[PDB]
This record gives sequence, structure tokens and C-alpha cells, in this order.
Amino acid sequence: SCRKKCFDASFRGLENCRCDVACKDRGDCCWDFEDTCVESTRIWMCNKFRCGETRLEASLCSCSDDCLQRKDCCADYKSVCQGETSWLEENCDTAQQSQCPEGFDLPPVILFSMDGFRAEYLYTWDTLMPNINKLKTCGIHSKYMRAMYPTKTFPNHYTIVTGLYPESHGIIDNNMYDVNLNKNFSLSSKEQNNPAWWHGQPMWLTAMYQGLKAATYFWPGSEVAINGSFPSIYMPYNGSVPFEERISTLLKWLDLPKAERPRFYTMYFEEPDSSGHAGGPVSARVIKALQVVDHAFGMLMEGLKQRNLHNCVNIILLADHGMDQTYCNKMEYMTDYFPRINFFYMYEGPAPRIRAHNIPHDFFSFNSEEIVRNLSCRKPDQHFKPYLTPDLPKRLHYAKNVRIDKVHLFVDQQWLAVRSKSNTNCGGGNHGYNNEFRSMEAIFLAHGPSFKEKTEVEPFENIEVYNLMCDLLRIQPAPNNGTHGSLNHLLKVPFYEPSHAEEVSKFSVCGFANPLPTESLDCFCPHLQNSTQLEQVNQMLNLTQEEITATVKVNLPFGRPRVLQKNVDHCLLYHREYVSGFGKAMRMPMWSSYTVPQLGDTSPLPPTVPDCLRADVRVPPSESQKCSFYLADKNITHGFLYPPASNRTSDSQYDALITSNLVPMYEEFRKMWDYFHSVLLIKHATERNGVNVVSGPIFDYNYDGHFDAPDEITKHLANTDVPIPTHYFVVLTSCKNKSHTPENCPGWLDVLPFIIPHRPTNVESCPEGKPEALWVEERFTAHIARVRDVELLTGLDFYQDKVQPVSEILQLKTYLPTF
Ligand SMILES: *[C@@H]1O[C@H](CO[C@@H]2O[C@@H](C)[C@@H](O)[C@@H](O)[C@@H]2O)[C@@H](O[C@@H]2O[C@H](CO)[C@@H](O[C@@H]3O[C@H](CO)[C@@H](O)[C@H](O[C@H]4O[C@H](CO)[C@@H](O)[C@H](O)[C@@H]4O)[C@@H]3O)[C@H](O)[C@H]2NC(C)=O)[C@H](O)[C@H]1NC(C)=O
Ligand SMILES: *[C@@H]1O[C@H](CO)[C@@H](O[C@@H]2O[C@H](CO)[C@@H](O[C@@H]3O[C@H](CO[C@H]4O[C@H](CO)[C@@H](O)[C@H](O)[C@@H]4O)[C@@H](O)[C@H](O)[C@@H]3O)[C@H](O)[C@H]2NC(C)=O)[C@H](O)[C@H]1NC(C)=O
Ligand SMILES: *[C@@H]1O[C@H](CO)[C@@H](O[C@@H]2O[C@H](CO)[C@@H](O[C@@H]3O[C@H](CO)[C@@H](O)[C@H](O)[C@@H]3O)[C@H](O)[C@H]2NC(C)=O)[C@H](O)[C@H]1NC(C)=O
Ligand SMILES: *[C@@H]1O[C@H](CO)[C@@H](O[C@@H]2O[C@H](CO)[C@@H](O[C@@H]3O[C@H](CO)[C@@H](O)[C@H](O)[C@@H]3O)[C@H](O)[C@H]2NC(C)=O)[C@H](O)[C@H]1NC(C)=O
Ligand SMILES: *[C@@H]1O[C@H](CO[C@@H]2O[C@@H](C)[C@@H](O)[C@@H](O)[C@@H]2O)[C@@H](O[C@@H]2O[C@H](CO)[C@@H](O)[C@H](O)[C@H]2NC(C)=O)[C@H](O)[C@H]1NC(C)=O
Ligand SMILES: *[C@@H]1O[C@H](CO[C@@H]2O[C@@H](C)[C@@H](O)[C@@H](O)[C@@H]2O)[C@@H](O[C@@H]2O[C@H](CO)[C@@H](O)[C@H](O)[C@H]2NC(C)=O)[C@H](O)[C@H]1NC(C)=O
Ligand SMILES: *[C@@H]1O[C@H](CO[C@@H]2O[C@@H](C)[C@@H](O)[C@@H](O)[C@@H]2O)[C@@H](O[C@@H]2O[C@H](CO)[C@@H](O)[C@H](O)[C@H]2NC(C)=O)[C@H](O)[C@H]1NC(C)=O
Ligand SMILES: *[C@@H]1O[C@H](CO)[C@@H](O[C@@H]2O[C@H](CO)[C@@H](O)[C@H](O)[C@H]2NC(C)=O)[C@H](O)[C@H]1NC(C)=O
Ligand SMILES: *[C@@H]1O[C@H](CO)[C@@H](O)[C@H](O)[C@H]1NC(C)=O
Ligand SMILES: [Ca+2]
Ligand code: NA
Ligand SMILES: [Zn+2]
Ligand SMILES: [Zn+2]
Repeated sequence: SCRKKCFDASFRGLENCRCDVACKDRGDCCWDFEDTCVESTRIWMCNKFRCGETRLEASLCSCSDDCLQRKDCCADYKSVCQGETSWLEENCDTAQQSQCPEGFDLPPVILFSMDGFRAEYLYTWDTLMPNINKLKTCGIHSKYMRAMYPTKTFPNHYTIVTGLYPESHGIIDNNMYDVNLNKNFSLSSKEQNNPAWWHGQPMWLTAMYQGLKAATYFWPGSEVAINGSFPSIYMPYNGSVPFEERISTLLKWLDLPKAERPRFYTMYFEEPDSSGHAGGPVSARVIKALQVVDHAFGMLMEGLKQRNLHNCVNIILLADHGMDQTYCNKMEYMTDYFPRINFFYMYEGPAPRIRAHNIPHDFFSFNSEEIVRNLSCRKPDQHFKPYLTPDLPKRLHYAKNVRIDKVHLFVDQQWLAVRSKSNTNCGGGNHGYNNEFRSMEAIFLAHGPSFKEKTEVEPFENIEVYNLMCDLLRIQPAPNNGTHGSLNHLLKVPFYEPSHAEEVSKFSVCGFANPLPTESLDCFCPHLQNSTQLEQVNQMLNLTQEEITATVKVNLPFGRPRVLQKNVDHCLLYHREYVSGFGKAMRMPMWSSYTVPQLGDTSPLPPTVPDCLRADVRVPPSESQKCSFYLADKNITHGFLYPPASNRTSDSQYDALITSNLVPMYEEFRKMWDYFHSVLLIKHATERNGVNVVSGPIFDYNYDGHFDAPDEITKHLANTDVPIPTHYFVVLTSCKNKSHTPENCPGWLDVLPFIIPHRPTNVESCPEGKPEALWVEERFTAHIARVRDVELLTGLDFYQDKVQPVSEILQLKTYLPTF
């Protein structure tokens, strides 16, 4: 045979069999020549033909008797050649600091991304991916990780390592135009390397700035001098480098002397994304790619075990987004809606945008309003909805950036919107859609001495990973949009312990001093004829200390919302059936909290009594609204935050027909608002065994996701300083265990937050004369959000008096209900 005699022309084996290059032409090569001498230089694995081999120059890794000393063994050398158990076959054993070799005092972090790894892959094809499946079994894994919108590669890869929404880190799509720079960004141009596009601080720099070297293998942004700095080590991108070579480089880095060894690593694979596009998410090509990437990841784990690092490394395996199926018969065309399309440019596909064709000249003069108008409610079954970006659901956080064109189209599942029928980028797989579509969900797995073992966690958003990685490396994170501490339940010993945010503006008292108003405020309730009758009704607002305690216990079961705005004067208004926090400068509530019990009759609430409003004797007139403000303002009317018709006693509706419960509402919005509180709210209450409601106004006129300062609000009621909300929020809170009511809930809570836009038409719902039962609920559902989103937009902090660990409350606050 040719063992240890490769290419030796002098050798003559059994029957004079040859082991030289020219042997294959003669036909007298020994039987094992091809496997011992030729193929042994083109593979990354040891086998029976290679173990103990003589070294050859051109081998990608070695199986020689000295490969461990030279630190060039193939990953599987110890298992294949020395007969030791592989990582794959070893049982799940606990990862701890004892399993770190000398010098690995701090465990390194490996951030590993497999582009386009749909969450559903991990469960349908689990046994086809033994190495990933073992990671899933031994380590911690999430049901899925939610990406950011648009579900694209560069925006989401950069979100992962920054903890920032795309609107903040600047990479809002794989293709974009910046009118200020007057430049184009695309993955085929060198402009992608311009640091002007990349904001925030990526993870490798967070580590490097705090003394920890970072090595990146192909992460989007890693070959950019972000903030003027490259990673300690980085590789120029080339999609042709085999996955095995990338893993091999990573293992070599881990062999470096401690003085030079990185402590933060990133790895990136283009699969299963590439095969998903070619064959679709359910296809032979995807199956093959999933097997490829599982093998490459297995190579990494075997190589780590060879080095005694498999239980020392904190590894994270995730993806940037999922994958769905497109169809050429599921395409919308702009030619069907515009006779002339020459004058605008369109970023086509699952998350399209439209801008002026002649840029930069016409970028701002472009009438984005006309585009969205002319695309709204054109066909009853059209498979996309146009939006001006400030009108997009606020949970997407996709508007505050000049690179995000004002015209947006929100496209239905498995559909595409293109310019004309000349576009043929259809038929395969694609992504970019609503990050809530199950097809768009990504995987998240993790394993290491700092993570919990054999644990499944609930879904979370990829903006949270950045804080987690900083906690793993024990460094401080840059300001980001994660909620630091919401992923502590993944860690054995959290590095950061969160606390309640202390209130910034203390409340004052609006006492019940005089039962008769000093001013009528131009409000009329002729049903109340003489002062005596008025005095009786107003006395109902004058609660004993025992009655205040009683209404708080029921209607504020988790404590009052705390105000984190500075220099905001507010007082609480106590009623038997609701408790509000009244903003004196706004002259309206910042929040109103009431608990709706489960009732025997699911009857719809009749309308509020029409012609009866009066001043609130507890609030001075300078801080109260006047009913004449709304008569004076022709474009808006008044609505109620707490629904008066929900009174549970024969006269308690008077408690809600007061100026302190009024908020400015467009007529058309109030129809939607009233239908929700009259019909849908009662269904929620009976489904959840009662529900606690906290609602209030939101002002975000600069659509940056944060509560506006007074001087940022650009619309007011009549000629007053009473601001007009851009949104209203409604947060439904009940007991996760439906056996308890919201008041008597010792365990976990369950939340359903709404941030409904306050718009003067319901064009977003295309009601076309239909009854509210056919579109209101759909519209609220489309505007669900996280409590955290409500907090950011209001300056309020909820649930501080709910006895429960802070980190668990943060899980509740970052939760997104999905449908
Ligand atoms: C929640 O509150 C509503 C509204 O209450 C009404 O408005 C408040 C602002 C305040 O002025 C209250 O004093 C006032 O009642 C309650 O709904 C009302 O309920 C009453 C009965 O309790 C209804 O009264 C009936 O109205 C009919 C009009 O269609 C009228 O024909 C009836 O007349 C007959 O009955 C009376 C005795 O009740 C008798 O004297 C007459 O001669 C005749 O036989 C009767 O007046 C109101 O219509 C209701 N209004 C609305 C809008 O629904 C509701 O009961 C309350 N909820 C709870 C749980 O207490
Ligand atoms: C809001 O509702 C309250 C009921 O919960 C009303 O309370 C009434 O207030 C009047 C005026 O203060 C009292 O009449 C006076 O009583 C004092 C005696 O004061 C001592 O006792 C009272 C009652 O416990 C208490 O408020 C004091 O702290 C003292 O301990 C006499 O000296 C006066 O001459 C006068 O008669 C009522 O007794 C009181 N009723 C009740 C049931 O508390 C209050 O008036 C309402 N507010 C408004 C603005 O109308
Ligand atoms: C981009 O890179 C620059 C460095 O080239 C970063 O600036 C550096 O920021 C740190 C912390 O913000 C500065 O250190 C601090 O200095 C202050 C004042 O002396 C002190 O109070 C702190 O204890 C700390 O030492 C550092 O001086 C500064 N360097 C320079 C040259 O400005 C910058 O933060 C990076 N930006 C992003 C977004 O990554
Ligand atoms: C997500 O997190 C980022 C980073 O914390 C938030 O962006 C930050 O927003 C603040 C205020 O909007 C910016 O500070 C402001 O800067 C301007 C000019 O630079 C200054 O005039 C203001 O007085 C204020 O200091 C900050 O620059 C910005 N940081 C980055 C990296 O963009 C963002 O708001 C968060 N998003 C949500 C929805 O919470
Ligand atoms: C992108 O990579 C491919 C694949 O080879 C890689 O790059 C080589 C330069 C080397 O570093 C290998 O270890 C990598 O795996 C390159 O294509 C090959 O390049 C080699 C030159 O070393 C050549 O002999 C092969 O014929 C090339 N094969 C093909 C299909 O081109 C390619 O050059 C790289 N592109 C860029 C722009 O660097
Ligand atoms: C945007 O639409 C207006 C109005 O057109 C109507 O509404 C559209 C949504 C569509 O359903 C049309 O069929 C409707 O007629 C356009 O203004 C009209 O333009 C046409 C042709 O130029 C003209 O005959 C009408 O008189 C115009 N009507 C009005 C009220 O101005 C407008 O041109 C459209 N803009 C673009 C860029 O297509
Ligand atoms: C959800 O809660 C119900 C109700 O439990 C009640 O509250 C307890 C604090 C205590 O006061 C019990 O007496 C009450 O029944 C749970 O249902 C009960 O479960 C226990 C088992 O621990 C059983 O002994 C009771 O008979 C059950 N009662 C009823 C009416 O079914 C229920 O188990 C909780 N759900 C979960 C997932 O824990
Ligand atoms: C960015 O890319 C767009 C392509 O969409 C370029 O658009 C051209 O803009 C000029 C005006 O400067 C027009 O005269 C051309 O007709 C446009 N071409 C197309 C195909 O639309 C734009 O020029 C690019 N800008 C930069 C700075 O490269
Ligand atoms: C107020 O009107 C009612 C009418 O029912 C009656 O009590 C009386 O006329 C008035 N009360 C007083 C105290 O003047
Ligand atoms: Ca704002
Ligand atoms: Na009006
Ligand atoms: Zn991708
Ligand atoms: Zn892709």
C-alpha cells in the first residue's frame, strides 16, 4: 500500500504497486493510493486512510502523529484517530469555569450567524442537523428570535451587534439613497464601505474600546472602518471561501497566544439563505444547505472539544431573518395604479419604498402624500397597504431617518410589489416582510459556561442580543434599544441586575375643596337643574380615605404609572370606577386606569349620555379644558378616555362626564375608539376573567418613538395650548392564570398593548361603508405593540408596585403579542 509512501517514485509495494503521480496513467497504483495521497490533501477530516499519515505539503489539515504539537490537526482527529468520543456523541455535560483551560479566565464569545435560517427549519428538520440539534438539546434555545423590519440581511446583522433599530444605526435596507450625502448604498458598490452610513457602536468595537480584541469572519459592517476603526482582525468578504476554511481560521485564532487572542468572535454563513432563494424554504436545495451548515458547525464543536473549549466558550447561533415562498402570480404592479410611473423610483420586493426619480433635486418636492393617497383602497383585494412612514405601526420603529423614504408599502404574506410586469424576480424564496410573519422568524441558540442548560425560553427580539453579549464579556454596553436585564433568565449569574426607574416628577394633590365649580367652563348639563342637584353629584367625586384605598386596590392593582418626564406637574383623580393621572399643563390625563370585570351578560355598552358635561371641581379652571374649545375648533371634537357608559351603578356615569376625562378626538377616530370600548373591550374582559385598562394620549410629532416635549408639539386645540395627540395607547393587563382576576393575581401578568394612530380619516382600514364590526378590531390588531413602546412614547413606567423580580417585569414589558 501507499501509507507513508506518497509520491515516492522509489517505492515498490505489493506486486510492485506504485505510489507516484505518474502511477495513475500506468494503472499500477496501490489500491489505497487515491484516498491516502490525492484526496487526503483536499478534505478537512481524518479517516482510516489518513490516521498516522506522513505529512504532505498541500494538506488543508493534518492527521499525522505530531499534528497536536504543531496545532494543525483536523477537527475530528482525536475521535477518528485516537478513538476518543466525539462532541456529538458525548452526553450533555455542564459547562462551567472548571472546563476552561489555563488562560481562558474570561470565556470568549462566538457570535455565529447562518443567514436565512428560518426558525421553522430548526424544528421540522431537527434530526437532519445532528450538531445544531445537540446544541439545541444541551444549551439554551428560544422558540424563535424576532428580527427587525425590513427583514433584510444588512439591517438585521448590524442591529444584532449594535442593539439599535435600523432607523438609528442607519442601515435601513440593503439598498438606499441618502440625500444629504447624495450617495447610493448597495452591496455591489464600494459605497457600502463608506463609514458615513454606519452609526452606533458595533459589538467588536464595544469590546475593543474596553480592552478585548475582536476577530470577525464576514459580518456585515466588519470590513468598514466604523467610527474610524476596523476590528482587531477581519476578513474581506468573499462568499466563495468554503465554510470549513472559515471554521478552521476561527480555531486558529483561538490557538493564538493569550496576549494576542481575541475574546469576541463573529462567524457568518450565506446558507441557508442562498438555497432558500433558489428553491424556496421547502425544497431539496434548502435541505442540502441545512446539512452543509450543520456539518460546518459540527466541525467547530469538534475542534473546540479537541482544545478543551467546548464547555468554555459562550457561543450564540442565530440568523438575521427567516424565509418565505414567492409566486409570480402573487405580484402587484404599480402600472395598475398609475398611468405614468416614469417620475418615481421604486425599491421593489417584499418591503418596497418609492421616491422621486430625479434625485437629489426632487427628493423633497416629491409629493409622497399623493402616491400613498393614489394607492389607498384602489382594489378591494389589493395585497399591500401604502403608508407614509409616520403612519406605520409604531412597533416597527421604521421612520426616523432621511434614508427611509416617506412612501412605504406594507406587503401581504408571500406577495411582491414591483414597478411593472417587466420584473421577474419571483418564483423562488424571499424575505423582508413584516417581522411578525412566522416565516420571517429567526433561530437563536446558545451554549456555554455563562448560559443556563437544557432550557427553552420564550421568543425575544434581536435588539436584545447586544446587551446580552456585553454581559457575557462583562463590559458596558453603548446606549441601545435593548432593555438591559430582559435576557437575564438566559444567564446562570446575571452580570447586570436591573432596578425600577425612580420617578422624576412627583405627584401633587388636586383636592376636593368646594363642591361647586368656580367656573362653568362653557360646559352644559341641563339635566342638573339647580345647584342642590349639582352638589349631590359632585359629592360623588369626594371620596373618603377608605374609598380611595378601595378604588386604588381594584383599579390600580399594579401601582400607579410613574412619570419619568422631568418638570411635569400632575395629580391623581380618584373615582369609584377609575383612577387617572392628570397632566395639568396638557389639561388632560396622561393615563387613566380602570379594571373591567368579567360580566354575565356580554351585552354591548349603550352610548354615553349625550348632552351632559361639567367642570371638575378638583381641577382649577386654568388647568381644565373648556367645552367651548371643541365648538371653536372645527376639525376636531372631544372623546372620553374612560368610557362613561361602562358605569356599574345607576348614577356613577356622572363621575366620567367631567372635563378631566376629556381628550381631543377626530370624529372618525372617535367612532373607532367608541366601538372598541363598547364592544371589543367587553370580549377581552370575559375572555381574560376581567382586564385592567390603562389608556392615555401620545404625542410623537417628530416620529422618533419618544414622548414629545411641549415645544415639539405642532398641533393644538382651537387657539389654546391643549395638545392634539398623534396616538392613543391602550394597555390591557390581566392574570396569566385566567383563574384569577387582575386584582387578585399573585403570579405572572399577561399584556395586550395597543398604540392606535390618531388620524382624521379611517382610510388605513378601507372601510368602504362597512360596519365597524368588520374592520375596527383588524385595525387595533395591526397596531399592537410592546409595553416598552408605550413607555418610550409616554414617559411613563408601569407595574412598579407589582411584587415580582424586575428582570421578569422587563420580560413582560418587551413581550409582543402575535397573531
Ligand atoms: C349606567 O348609567 C346609565 C345612564 O344613566 C342615566 O344617565 C346618567 C348620566 C344619570 O342621569 C342617571 O341618573 C340616568 O339614569 C343607566 O342607563 C339608564 O337607566 C335608566 C333606568 O335605570 C333608563 O331609564 C329609562 O329610560 C327610558 C328611555 O328610553 C324610559 O322610557 C324609562 O321610563 C320608564 O321607567 C321609569 C323608571 O325607571 C318610570 O319613572 C317612567 O315613568 C317609565 O315607566 C326609564 O326612565 C335610561 O333610559 C338608561 N339610559 C341609557 C342611556 O341607557 C344604566 O342603568 C347605568 N348602569 C348601571 C349598571 O347602573
Ligand atoms: C367631602 O366629604 C366629607 C365626608 O367624607 C365631608 O366631611 C364633612 O366635613 C364637614 C366640614 O368639615 C364636617 O362638619 C364639621 O365638623 C366639624 C368637626 O370636625 C371633626 O370631625 C369631622 C368629621 O369626622 C372631621 O372632618 C374633622 O377632622 C374633625 O375631626 C365641626 O366642628 C364643624 O362645625 C362642622 O360641623 C362634617 O362632619 C364632615 N363629615 C364627615 C362624614 O366627615 C366634606 O365636607 C366634603 N368636602 C366638601 C368640600 O364638601
Ligand atoms: C469613536 O471613537 C472615539 C475614539 O477615537 C471615541 O471617543 C472616546 O470616547 C471615550 C469615552 O466616551 C473617551 O474617554 C473618556 O474621556 C472622558 C474625558 O476625559 C472621561 O470622563 C472618561 O472617563 C473617558 O476616559 C475618549 O477620550 C474618546 N476619545 C477621543 C479621541 O475622542 C468615541 O466614543 C467613539 N464613538 C463611537 C460612537 O463609538
Ligand atoms: C434607540 O437607541 C438610540 C441610542 O440610545 C436612540 O437614539 C438616540 O436618541 C437621542 C435622542 O433622540 C440622541 O440624542 C440627541 O442628539 C441630538 C443631536 O445629536 C441632541 O441635539 C439632543 O439634545 C440629544 O442629545 C442620540 O444621538 C441618539 N443616538 C443614536 C446612536 O442615534 C433612539 O432614540 C432609540 N430609539 C427608540 C425608539 O427608543
Ligand atoms: C474568492 O475566493 C475564491 C476561492 O479561493 C479562496 O481565495 C483564494 C485567494 C485562497 O485564499 C483560498 O484559500 C480561498 O479558498 C478565489 O478563487 C480561487 O483563487 C485561487 C487563487 O488562490 C485560484 O487558484 C482558483 O482557481 C480560484 N477559483 C475560482 C473559482 O475563482 C477568488 O480569487 C476569491 N476572490 C477574490 C476577489 O479574492
Ligand atoms: C392621482 O389620482 C388623481 C385622481 O384620480 C382619481 O383617483 C385615482 C386614485 C384613480 O382611481 C383615477 O382613476 C381617478 O380618476 C389624479 O388626478 C386625475 O388625473 C386624471 C388623469 O390625469 C384626470 O383626468 C382627472 O381629472 C384628475 N382628477 C383630479 C381630481 O385631479 C392624479 O393625476 C393621480 N396622480 C398620479 C401621479 O397618478
Ligand atoms: C391557576 O389557578 C387555579 C386556581 O387556584 C386557586 O388559587 C390558589 C392560590 C388556591 O387558593 C386554590 O385553593 C384555588 O383553587 C389552579 O387550580 C387549582 O390547582 C390546585 C393545584 O395546585 C388544585 O388543588 C385546585 O383544586 C385547583 N382549583 C381549581 C378550581 O381548579 C390552577 O392549577 C392554576 N394553574 C396553573 C397552571 O398553575
Ligand atoms: C443613485 O442611483 C440612482 C439610480 O436609481 C441614480 O439615478 C439617476 O439620477 C440622475 C440624476 O442625478 C438621473 O438623471 C438619472 O436618470 C437617474 N438614473 C436612473 C436609472 O434612475 C442616481 O444618479 C445615483 N446617484 C449617485 C450619486 O450615484
Ligand atoms: C332643586 O330642584 C329639585 C327638583 O326636584 C328640588 O329638590 C327643589 O326644587 C330644588 N332644591 C332646592 C334645595 O332648592
Ligand atoms: Ca417624539
Ligand atoms: Na368641534
Ligand atoms: Zn440575510
Ligand atoms: Zn436573502
